Amino acid sequence: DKDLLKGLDQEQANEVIAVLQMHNIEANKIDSGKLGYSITVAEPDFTAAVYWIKTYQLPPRPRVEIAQMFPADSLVSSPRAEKARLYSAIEQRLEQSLQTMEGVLSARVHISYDIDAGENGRPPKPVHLSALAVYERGSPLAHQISDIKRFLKNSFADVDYDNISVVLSERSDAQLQAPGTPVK
Amino acid sequence: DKDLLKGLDQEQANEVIAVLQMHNIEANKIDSGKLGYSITVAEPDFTAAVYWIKTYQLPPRPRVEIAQMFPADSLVSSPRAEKARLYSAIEQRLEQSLQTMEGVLSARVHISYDIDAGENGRPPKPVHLSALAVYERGSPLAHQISDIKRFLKNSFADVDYDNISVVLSERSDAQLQAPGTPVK
Amino acid sequence: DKDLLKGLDQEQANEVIAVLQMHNIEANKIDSGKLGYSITVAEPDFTAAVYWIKTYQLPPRPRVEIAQMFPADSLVSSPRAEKARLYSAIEQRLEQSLQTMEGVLSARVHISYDIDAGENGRPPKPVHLSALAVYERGSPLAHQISDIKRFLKNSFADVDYDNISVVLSERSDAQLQAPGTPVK
Amino acid sequence: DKDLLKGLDQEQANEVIAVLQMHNIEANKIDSGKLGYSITVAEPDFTAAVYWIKTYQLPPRPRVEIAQMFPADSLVSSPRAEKARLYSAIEQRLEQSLQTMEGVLSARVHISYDIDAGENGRPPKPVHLSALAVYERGSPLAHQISDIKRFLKNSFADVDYDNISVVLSERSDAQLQAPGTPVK
Amino acid sequence: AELDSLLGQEKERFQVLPGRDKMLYVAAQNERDTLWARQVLARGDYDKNARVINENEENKRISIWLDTYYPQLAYYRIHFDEPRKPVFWLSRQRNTMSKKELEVLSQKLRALMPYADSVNITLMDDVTAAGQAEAGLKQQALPYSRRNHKGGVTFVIQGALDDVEILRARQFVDSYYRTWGGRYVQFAIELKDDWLKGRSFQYGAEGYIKMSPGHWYFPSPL
Amino acid sequence: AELDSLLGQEKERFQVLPGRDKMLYVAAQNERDTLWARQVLARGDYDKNARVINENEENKRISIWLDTYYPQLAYYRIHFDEPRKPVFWLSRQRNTMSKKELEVLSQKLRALMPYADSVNITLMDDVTAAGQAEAGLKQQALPYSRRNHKGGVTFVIQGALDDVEILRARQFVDSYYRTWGGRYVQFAIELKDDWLKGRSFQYGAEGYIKMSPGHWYFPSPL
Amino acid sequence: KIPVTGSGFVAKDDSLRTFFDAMALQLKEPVIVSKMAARKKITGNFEFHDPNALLEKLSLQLGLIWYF
Amino acid sequence: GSGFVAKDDSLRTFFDAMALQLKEPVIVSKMAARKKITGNFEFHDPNALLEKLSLQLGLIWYF
Amino acid sequence: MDDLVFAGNKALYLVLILSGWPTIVATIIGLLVGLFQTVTQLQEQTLPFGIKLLGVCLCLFLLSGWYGEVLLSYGRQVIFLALA
Repeated sequence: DKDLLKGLDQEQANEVIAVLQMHNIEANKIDSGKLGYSITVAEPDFTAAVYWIKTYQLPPRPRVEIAQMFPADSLVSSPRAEKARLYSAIEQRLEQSLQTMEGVLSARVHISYDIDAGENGRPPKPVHLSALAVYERGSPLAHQISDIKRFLKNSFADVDYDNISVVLSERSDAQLQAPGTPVK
Repeated sequence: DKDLLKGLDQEQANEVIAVLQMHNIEANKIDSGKLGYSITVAEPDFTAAVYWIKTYQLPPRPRVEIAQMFPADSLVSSPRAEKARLYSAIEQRLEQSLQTMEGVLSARVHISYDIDAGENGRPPKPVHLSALAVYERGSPLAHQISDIKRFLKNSFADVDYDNISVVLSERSDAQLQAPGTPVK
Repeated sequence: DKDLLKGLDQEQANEVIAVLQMHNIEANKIDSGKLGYSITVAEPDFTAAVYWIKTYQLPPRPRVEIAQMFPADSLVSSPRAEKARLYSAIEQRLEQSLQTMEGVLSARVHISYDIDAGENGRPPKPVHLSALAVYERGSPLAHQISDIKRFLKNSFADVDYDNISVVLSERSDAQLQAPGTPVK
Repeated sequence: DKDLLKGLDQEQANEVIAVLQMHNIEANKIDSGKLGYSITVAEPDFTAAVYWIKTYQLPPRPRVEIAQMFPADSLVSSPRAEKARLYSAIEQRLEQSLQTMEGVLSARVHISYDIDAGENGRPPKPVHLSALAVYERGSPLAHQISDIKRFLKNSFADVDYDNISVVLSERSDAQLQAPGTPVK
Repeated sequence: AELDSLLGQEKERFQVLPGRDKMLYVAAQNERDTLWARQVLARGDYDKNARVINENEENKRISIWLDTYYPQLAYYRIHFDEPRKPVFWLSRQRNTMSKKELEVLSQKLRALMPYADSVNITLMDDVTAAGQAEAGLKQQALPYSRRNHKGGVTFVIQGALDDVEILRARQFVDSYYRTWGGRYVQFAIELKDDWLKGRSFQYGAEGYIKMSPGHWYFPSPL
Repeated sequence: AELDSLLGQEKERFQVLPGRDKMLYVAAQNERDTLWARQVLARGDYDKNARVINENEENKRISIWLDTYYPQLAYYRIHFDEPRKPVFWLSRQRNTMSKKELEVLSQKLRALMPYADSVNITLMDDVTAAGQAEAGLKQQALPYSRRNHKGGVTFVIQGALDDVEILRARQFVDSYYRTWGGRYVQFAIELKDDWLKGRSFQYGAEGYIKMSPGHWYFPSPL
Repeated sequence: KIPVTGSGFVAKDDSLRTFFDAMALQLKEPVIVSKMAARKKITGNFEFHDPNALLEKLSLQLGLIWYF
Repeated sequence: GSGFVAKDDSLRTFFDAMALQLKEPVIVSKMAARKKITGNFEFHDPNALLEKLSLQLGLIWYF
Repeated sequence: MDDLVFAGNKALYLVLILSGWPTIVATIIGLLVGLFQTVTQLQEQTLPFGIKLLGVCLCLFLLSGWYGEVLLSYGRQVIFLALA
């Protein structure tokens, strides 16, 4: 009943619980009001749980977006801080536009940033895109790489089919059964 | 009865319920007044619901629009901010005018953002569109793609019939029966 | 009787009920003063009503017009914002004039925004229109597509007959019978 | 006694009543003092009243004129705003004068908007007009299309008979009998 | 409570057939009315076992069985204008089955649908199926291109079509697919712009494209 | 409590089969009803032993077993339209097994599936499986490029296809893999940027000569 | 890394001076292209197996005169 | 068979396409290279097409 | 001539907001030196000139980068409309 993490977040504690339940140890989410959450495991299951905290880098950091480092409420807005705030909202809207396809659970899109072509007389370079995806199993995951490339091809000015890269995979096996209490 | 999420919005809570009922587990929605909602499930259906929270990336984020990164409260407005606030309103009016067709349940339209032509000495490039749609089943969804292209062709200045890409699918099987309470 | 939506608007609550009554479940609208309406369904229809909320993306958002992004209450306005408010007032006026024809129930008109024509020495481009319509059944709607094209042709400066695309469709079958209460 | 719309306006309730009474259901108009009017229907015709609200888009919204987008109480007034607040008054004065012909019940006229003709060194473009009308039945409505075109021909500088389009129609069958109370 | 009273007021848009395997089949007419009667059996206000049938779903259900136990079979559609005697349309110029084999096919297809009484198999001609498709495509004044090949024909409708020739072709293809099935003859409404948009070319067996007044290009013979 | 009452309301999407090894197998149809019937057996509201089977995954479990005890076997697919009696679609022109050892193969396949009663082995032809795949690929008006080799056919679909040709090719490959399985014939749909969809020519002194299919493609200036 | 099995010259926007230099091993004499005829360009896949007939066909299609 | 589809050419790129059917090279002068022509053309009798097109356009030729 | 007045009216809008924020910080601290002397008056008139100078040059330092961004953006827009 020795505690190991406290003051967590609502989105963090469900990830620490979902990782520990995969490795046959149970955890308990104890609310504390103003301070936060806490996670307590049993006494013989403390040695294994510290090793999976160290391995999985828990707790997870909050996810970083490029528009967070040039805030709109700041008193400065350079043209670099506008071309980097527009591109950071397009690759978030494309990722939310990718979760509504047939059989996709998660996706992540990266745009290549060019910022100083408009300052100088040289023309801008071509645009490169890259995307990851996680599909539900039972899907023939060799054939869905052309529907995403057709969707991403003309959502920009002029990209080719060789400057887009989609790397997708199927999800892991489901964890449906309960872990179990250590009999002592 | 162990809770797993709390402080949620109404629109997030209805989608968490509609996802957990897909996987044969029963959830309860508890209103807490000012503090929002909370989703509590039973005891044996906890080890599966914490797995589907991590898998489906729940709770869902609010959907992002491009017109949120350039608010109108700024005293000055660059032409890049004015042309991006205009394109981010055509991007929502076209998808609000696609749901009133025959058979469409949901849609999502994307316009290519060209920003540097209005300030440099360079001529503007062409404009590209890309749309997704979800149709009610029993539809000839190959013949229903040749009037969305006709609809999107002359809603802009000069697009071609190969600069528009439509990736549409049919809806899933309906979930009509109740989950079933966990007996023990 | 469990609730699924609250804090709504008078226009939104009359559309959630109309979606639910199409799929053979009965809802009850409850007024709550200044706190909006609320919609309650029975107990066994709860599993299906969340499925049609998730599918139809209910509640609907308020419809967006282009003149909302450029308010007239601002002090100084660019010509790029005045021409965009002019084309958005013409675009709503042609839509409100199309509903008074013979047999039209609803209509929606879109228009090309040539916003960077007067800034440089290039000539302004031709303009494009695109309209949708829903007709009352019992009409041979193949011959109704040329009167709207003749009406929209010389309502602008210089359009051609292949820069206008009309995609119209008959309405769905009527719903006149009661849903029916579940027995208990 | 179930309400479906409340807080309506005076000319809004005569539109909702005239739509519901066309489809054999009977409504009741109740005042509320400062809150405006309200419309209730009976119990066995509640499903049809919701269906004809959704189909016909009731309640109606105030008609849009171009002079509401360029108000007269502004401090500055560009020549584009002065040139469009003048087109928007002949646009709704020819509509007022078309109603005094022999047989016409309603009409709507649109004019092509030319703004950048006077700014630069190009000559002005030709003017294009379009009009709709609803005639009382029993009229030879094909011989009445050359009098609207003759009246519209020399109300501007120089238009041709190939730049004026009139699309008109006869009214529906007259509704005189009462709907009828639902017996049970 | 009877099932005829558990549905809506209009007792004509559905049809209840007492099955042979101690069940009760409800015959709807489309997909909007199919979910109207699936909500009744799924929310639980009926005691015995019942099933909902359609015409497209029941044609796709016993088409999986003819891809496993009777492969390389030539047929068109199963018509349910009276649900007690379905009509099976078999191809005449592409089969080699005798009278006994058509009887054992009717007796093995009768057991899949327990609500029916006797499936009636009739042999449709093959040249009339493409004659009604070409004479229907010529009445609407549509440009097309017929590609005859082995075991099916193909009509290709391409080019830059306007808004009236889309609507006049969408009303003919749905009325032909409804009565003949998409098994033998298939249409391809491929709407695209003019290929080689503004380029002058010299067509026929030795072809080139002029990308510019001073630029030649020699791809496949245009 | 019986097993067929712990499942959903409609007793038509599941089917309980008694096992020979004192178990009880539930035969679902797809992954959504498989996870529906596995949440029941995983939360633990049942006393005896039970299993969940599936058409897509118990063909893969039996093909892992088949390629360690019977290598160099030519087969296509196991079909489960009657789950108490499956059919094994064996090839004919690529294996040399007699009748007495086809009896041994059927007796060893029966012991792997304790829910079955008799596995029926039939010999499908190897030529019609590829002729159906080509007669259906020509009917959809698709550009393709056949690459025949010994012990396998492959179809390559390259080029800048549009949306209709992508949706028709994806619906044809998904409707073919369910019937035959990708053991003998394989498709290679990919998207490059060239307006000539796969085919390429060289030009000298006589006209055009069709080049051999290779991996390098000419990028299209257009 | 240069994959074609056979022989031939693939030209991508060559400017008729670097194009006829590639035909100067099959035509076994050096080629001299003038200055006004060095502004036209050509692209495609070519194959020289009788270049005296390929030059005769191409000088008529492009519009050229030559002398040996 | 053969033919040329002209879309806003300049009377020099048009007459070089006929320089294969005619077995001689064609030399178009400078003032006659300003007029333009467009439309589908077919070359099956080019000597009669040169005599008819040089009169409808206004041209003189010499072989 | 509609952009001829628009470029002029932008400048009269621009001197307003560019000058208001340094004037109000020369007026709030001038009110604050006068509010404090309701008790312990002890006034000499040349005392708060230095505090007024440190007030405006502090708010000029904090608002310096925004002053350069607005003056460069208005500089770029007027010569894009002049040349094009």
